[PDB]
Amino acid sequence: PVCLVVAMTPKRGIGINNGLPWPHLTTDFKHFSRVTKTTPASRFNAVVMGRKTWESMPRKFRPLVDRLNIVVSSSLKEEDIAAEKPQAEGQQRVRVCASLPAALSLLEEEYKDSVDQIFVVGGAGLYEAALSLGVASHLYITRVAREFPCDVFFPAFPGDDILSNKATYRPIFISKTFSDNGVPYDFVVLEKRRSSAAAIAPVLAWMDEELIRAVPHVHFRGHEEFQYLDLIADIINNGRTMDDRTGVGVISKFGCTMRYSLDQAFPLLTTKRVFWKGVLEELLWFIRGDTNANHLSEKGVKIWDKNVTREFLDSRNLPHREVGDIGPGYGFQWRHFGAAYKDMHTDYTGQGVDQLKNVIQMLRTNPTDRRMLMTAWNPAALDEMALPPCHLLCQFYVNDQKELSCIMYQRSCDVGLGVPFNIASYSLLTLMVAHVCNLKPKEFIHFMGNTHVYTNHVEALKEQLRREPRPFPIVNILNKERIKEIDDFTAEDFEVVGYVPHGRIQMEMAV
Amino acid sequence: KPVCLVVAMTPKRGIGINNGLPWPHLTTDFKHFSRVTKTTPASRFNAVVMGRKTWESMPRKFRPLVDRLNIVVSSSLKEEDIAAEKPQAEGQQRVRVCASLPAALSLLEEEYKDSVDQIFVVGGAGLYEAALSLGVASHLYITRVAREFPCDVFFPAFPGDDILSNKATYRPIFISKTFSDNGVPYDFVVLEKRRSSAAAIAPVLAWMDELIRAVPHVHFRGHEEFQYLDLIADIINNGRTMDDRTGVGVISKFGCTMRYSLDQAFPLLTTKRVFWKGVLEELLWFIRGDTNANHLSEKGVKIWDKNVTREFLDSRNLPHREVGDIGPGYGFQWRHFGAAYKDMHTDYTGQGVDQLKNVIQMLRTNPTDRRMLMTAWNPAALDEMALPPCHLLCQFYVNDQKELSCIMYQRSCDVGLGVPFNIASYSLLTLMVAHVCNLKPKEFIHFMGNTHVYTNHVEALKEQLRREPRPFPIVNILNKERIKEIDDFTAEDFEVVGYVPHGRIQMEMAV
Ligand SMILES: NC(=O)C1=CN([C@@H]2O[C@H](COP(=O)(O)OP(=O)(O)OC[C@H]3O[C@@H](n4cnc5c(N)ncnc54)[C@H](OP(=O)(O)O)[C@@H]3O)[C@@H](O)[C@H]2O)C=CC1
Ligand SMILES: NC(=O)C1=CN([C@@H]2O[C@H](COP(=O)(O)OP(=O)(O)OC[C@H]3O[C@@H](n4cnc5c(N)ncnc54)[C@H](OP(=O)(O)O)[C@@H]3O)[C@@H](O)[C@H]2O)C=CC1
Ligand SMILES: C#CCN(Cc1ccc2[nH]c(N)nc(=O)c2c1)c1ccc(C(=O)N[C@@H](CCC(=O)O)C(=O)O)cc1
Ligand SMILES: C#CCN(Cc1ccc2[nH]c(N)nc(=O)c2c1)c1ccc(C(=O)N[C@@H](CCC(=O)O)C(=O)O)cc1
Ligand SMILES: O=c1ccn([C@H]2C[C@H](O)[C@@H](COP(=O)(O)O)O2)c(=O)[nH]1
Ligand SMILES: O=c1ccn([C@H]2C[C@H](O)[C@@H](COP(=O)(O)O)O2)c(=O)[nH]1
Ligand SMILES: CCc1nc(N)nc(N)c1-c1ccc(Cl)cc1
Ligand SMILES: CCc1nc(N)nc(N)c1-c1ccc(Cl)cc1
Repeated sequence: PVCLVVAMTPKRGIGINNGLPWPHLTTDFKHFSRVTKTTPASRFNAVVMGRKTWESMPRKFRPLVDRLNIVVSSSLKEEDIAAEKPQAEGQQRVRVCASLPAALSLLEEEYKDSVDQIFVVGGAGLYEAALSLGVASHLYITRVAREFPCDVFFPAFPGDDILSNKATYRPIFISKTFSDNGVPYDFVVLEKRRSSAAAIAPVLAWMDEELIRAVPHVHFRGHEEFQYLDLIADIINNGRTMDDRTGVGVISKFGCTMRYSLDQAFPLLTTKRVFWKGVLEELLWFIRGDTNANHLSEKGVKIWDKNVTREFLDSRNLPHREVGDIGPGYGFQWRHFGAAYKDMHTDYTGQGVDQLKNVIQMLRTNPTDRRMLMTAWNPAALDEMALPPCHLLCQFYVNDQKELSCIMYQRSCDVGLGVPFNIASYSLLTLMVAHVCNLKPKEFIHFMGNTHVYTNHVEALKEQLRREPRPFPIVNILNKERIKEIDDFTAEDFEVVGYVPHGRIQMEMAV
Repeated sequence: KPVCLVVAMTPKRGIGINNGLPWPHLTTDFKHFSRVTKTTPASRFNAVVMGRKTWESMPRKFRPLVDRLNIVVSSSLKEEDIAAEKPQAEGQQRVRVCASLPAALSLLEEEYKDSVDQIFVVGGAGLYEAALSLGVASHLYITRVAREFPCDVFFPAFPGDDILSNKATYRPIFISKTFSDNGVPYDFVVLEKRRSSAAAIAPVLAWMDELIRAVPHVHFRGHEEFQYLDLIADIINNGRTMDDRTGVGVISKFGCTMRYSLDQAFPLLTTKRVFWKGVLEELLWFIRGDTNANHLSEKGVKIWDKNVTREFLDSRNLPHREVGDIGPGYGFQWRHFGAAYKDMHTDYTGQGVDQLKNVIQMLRTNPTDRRMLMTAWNPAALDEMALPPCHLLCQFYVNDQKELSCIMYQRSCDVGLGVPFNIASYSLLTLMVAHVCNLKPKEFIHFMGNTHVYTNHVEALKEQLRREPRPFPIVNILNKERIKEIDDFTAEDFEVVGYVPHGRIQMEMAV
């Protein structure tokens, strides 16, 4: 019973020029060391590596301390390694075998009392052999989210859908996303499948007195996307069927919550492709205080079009509004709160309260202040808007370490469509604010009021819950030196790195 | 050998009056009793031991207790007196009579070994007194009836009866959430006499894996107050030390959530005495749109006085404000959002947005609407206020069963002083609205931004965490027929029932 341990690109790449394809990944190395070393006294673990993998290792690190090193080789000899460096006291000598079956034979013959676990450590020669013999019970795979130039690859395997889009290996463990040197990655483990409380017990039994799961097989759910996935499952299982303004049936819950880290990776949901071009353009649109939807529409972002049509503006009793005008919508209240609205063509400079500017100035001068808020909800202007703001409020917070966190409150949440878009939107805002204020992005916290999935999304979401999430990508602000104020950001100042989502799922917008 | 006591008790230890139960029927308690006394893992049954009067107080259709060996402690009653009282049913045990409790336990050893599993002392005072004297009681199943009733028979005094009211040991290991039947709140406690299937995943868990706890011995933490208590412990252990507007030190966290049920009982925190007169008078003050703090101060509610002094108004750069004038604060924005403020003496009827009326009218006509929000945050009027609103937004929600839920977002939360007050303040509003909209109150959900404990509260809070909570009280709206609109409520239309909190703890307000 052997296990495989690997770091791997989305296209199964593992090595180039007898070396690692990516810059150093410190956390992955700490992970490798820990898994391969840890034992419950009398026993040590066995690491089996190929010749080239042995050679790729720096001479300082080889042999891997506290582990029985085994090199599969025809050309190298046991003395070549013995003469490479003097053997340190209290360590087992490196054994060389012709093949992997021979390497396992040696473990049975000589070492059956000494070793607890066996690890195949690389490279492509040993992984392929181990997969051929079917001796692999588990696969410890570090999923490098970025693609790098490679000449050596891990062989394709039934269940390699965890890496990219296309006896079996099913994920049983998925971690949160880490990143080092601008390279996002996470850790998965795949399994070969094919009277202390006795007094309390009867009281609990009477009390309890009375279906849909996300990726049920995955037992450790470290990935932060599971929040969203369990949140879907939760509303489908425990929500209530309600009527709606849209006329479409809704299954709803009230007062749900999610929070996402921004220090390592970006919470751009991987279980379905997120229209990032849309989130970026809408946020930049918001920041300008622009209320003209045709500016978004001309850029290929048609997210507001169905709610600024002649027919919708008239159902909203605003026949004087031009097609496209969202009225005093989100952006207008951010930059000109309480200002008298005319149309989308009017210059509103200096008018109203510039909430965004006040939030930033307070962050840069007095970050312990507890009044760092930005609201889009204006009861006086609600009837003039094409649609009342969903995401209506956000608060900022700075800790000891100059780390910035953002809460956002949403009155109404379309889980299937709007939420993944809203997560990414305010998470992006946090990065942008964090940079302009000289702060580290830490956390985005999502507070939700009426949390609902539309009936016509249910089947499509059930499909989405069979999908095990991929590592979160990294969003980089480019041209950091040029950007000094929040208005300095443009569409091209952003780069989404290592985003490998599952395919797009069609979900109609409830008009 | 060891026995378990099962009781339903008044705060003053009362268990009975006129050879009967002091309170109206509590179905859930009667269920609890039935299940704990009956449940067994085949061949065995449990034994219930009672006094002569406890047997007599019991209805005839219920005695003997089915599927349980009944033992009566008596000197006058004989075994044939009971047998002639009712024909023994097939399968059931014959009721035994013993001259004492030690004689009862001796019979359980002599004739009923291999027959009985668990022994339960079931009353009354005579038997409870003896079982505590002998020291054979390993566990006490106590149903804490929060309401005081006329009683002539009492449960004996015991070390650790501090769980009932204010003043070898019996410490709580289980505290449930508050239930209520027939307007009588109660909960359940259990005391204790003290004086490679998944293992191939654990190594990766090991390296990813990592001081103050409230009532740590209590293992089952059903009581919803534990939310508040664990939130205190969480801030102290994991929070970050920041500076603050007031100058007083602060330990803080960001993005905290609590929720409290409103259907059974009221979340008026029991682990310290909450100034309820203050929560009621301030809320009615809000409802009136009153900005004059002297109207609260005349009634003995001085919660606002330290922020309306000549000194604080001037430090806010408001020299023209009369002493008491909070400016356009919560009350004002609720009933007159956007209205141009003059002073506290001006009549603003018909001016600005009446958010409260809009919320109620929407609830009564279109409850599936997702825009039922009320906000106090008005960035245009913030500088004119004496203090920017802490609790700045609340949203309402109605479901299938005409049940009302309410979320309140609070930008800044003084956990020691303000939080308990705010929980009661909006939970009371939810009651008030629910009645006026013909809806059942369901849940209050607390969303918290900058959640902090002041450094001069830390010692007093550590003391508070040693206290286990008491059952929640019921808040009754009196004169229901008279009250039809939200403005109809008065200070006299409310009744707190069964409130038994711990002693007040002095906590200075950071000015
Ligand atoms: N990211 C990751 O997880 C890891 C990546 N790597 C990378 O992979 C590369 C090294 O792997 P790779 O190039 O495949 O070389 P290997 O480590 O597979 O070793 C190849 C040599 O070992 C012997 N050998 C290997 N497999 C067998 C077999 N089944 N039977 C008999 N002999 C065998 C052969 O010797 P002979 O020719 O004499 O028969 C062969 O020349 C490096 O670039 C390294 O950086 C390495 C480890 C982990
Ligand atoms: N809420 C609750 O948890 C419960 C409440 N109750 C209430 O309490 C009342 C009954 O309690 P209480 O008034 O104390 O009466 P008890 O049930 O304790 O019975 C008293 C009688 O039982 C016999 N007895 C009891 N203890 C002993 C002893 N140690 N040695 C010898 N004989 C004993 C004696 O009967 P004799 O004179 O025949 O020898 C005595 O007169 C009722 O009103 C009932 O409603 C009862 C049970 C549970
Ligand atoms: C939230 C938000 C911003 N908005 C604004 C907006 C306006 C009204 C709404 N109305 C309703 N009922 N649901 C919404 O999600 C919604 C969203 C969006 C609007 C549409 C799409 C959309 O058509 N779907 C995208 C998929 C993006 C994704 O997967 O998240 C598409 O492919 O076109 C996205 C965002
Ligand atoms: C929140 C709120 C309303 N308010 C208004 C108010 C105004 C400014 C504040 N400022 C700060 N820093 N903390 C607060 O809690 C606070 C509260 C209150 C103010 C004081 C007390 C108070 O002195 N404590 C009560 C005990 C009440 C309790 O048990 O919680 C007392 O007995 O005096 C209560 C409520
Ligand atoms: O950023 C947004 C904007 C809109 N919506 C969805 C949620 C609501 O279902 C709908 C707005 O309709 P009302 O909540 O106004 O009924 O749009 C979002 O989820 N996110
Ligand atoms: O209803 C209230 C009023 C005040 N505070 C507390 C929280 C803050 O610690 C303090 C106000 O300080 P700033 O947030 O304004 O700095 O008062 C509350 O918790 N609830
Ligand atoms: C530390 C990188 C690493 N990460 C993972 N997840 N698996 C591995 N097998 C390795 C590895 C690294 C160097 C060598 Cl020489 C062999 C294997
Ligand atoms: C069901 C009320 C009840 N609740 C609790 N928690 N304990 C009890 N011992 C009883 C009880 C009730 C009736 C009799 Cl006759 C004896 C005991």
